[PDB]
Amino acid sequence: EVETFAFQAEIAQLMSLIINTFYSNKEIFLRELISNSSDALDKIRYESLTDPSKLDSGKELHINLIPNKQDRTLTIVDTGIGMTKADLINNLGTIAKSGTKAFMEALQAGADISMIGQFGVGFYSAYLVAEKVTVITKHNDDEQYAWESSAGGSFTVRTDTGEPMGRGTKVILHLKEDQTEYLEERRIKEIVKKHSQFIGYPITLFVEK
Ligand SMILES: Fc1ccc(-c2cn[nH]c2)cc1
Repeated sequence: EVETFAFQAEIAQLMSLIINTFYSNKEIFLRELISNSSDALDKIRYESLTDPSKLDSGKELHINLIPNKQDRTLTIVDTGIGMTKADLINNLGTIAKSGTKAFMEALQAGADISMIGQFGVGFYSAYLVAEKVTVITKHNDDEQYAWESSAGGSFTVRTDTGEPMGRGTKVILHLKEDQTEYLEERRIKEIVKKHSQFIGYPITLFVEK
């Protein structure tokens, strides 16, 4: 049972700016998604400081990068706090309407797309490299859901019947055909060392074959 939703106008315009602008420094998407994961991991560690049973759904706090060349996908898994259904619908837990207002003022006043993370909407930089993004998520207080969008002004949300997650968020990037470099081992390593050396959680890059 799939529900289809319209993006708010300001979000749809942010995603088409990201899809259509000529901007070569596309590798920042990964920095942005890892930093979102690290923020959700901070949130569940804070909650467990007073209630330890909030880690009954998994005590390990980590980030995994899983390239898959046959599927042409890059997946970013974290065991962070996760999103409820209401977070998913509400622009994936962000204040995206006002953050796009600020961001897209800054672009006309000096800034460039690489500062998108300073406005709370870094998730959407995923569309620099992906034609389609799927977010599987499980929050302790809700069921597991799948959010899905190929841009074009709409997204879908459904109950995910697949592999139980325990707790966390899985961002699946279905990459554009000319962005396959972000599936190679040495290119991902180079981006993680460049932009994410101080993330306070173990980032494991899986290998293939
Ligand atoms: F409210 C939220 C909770 C978790 C996340 C997230 C983003 N990447 N991984 C997890 C985003 C919003």
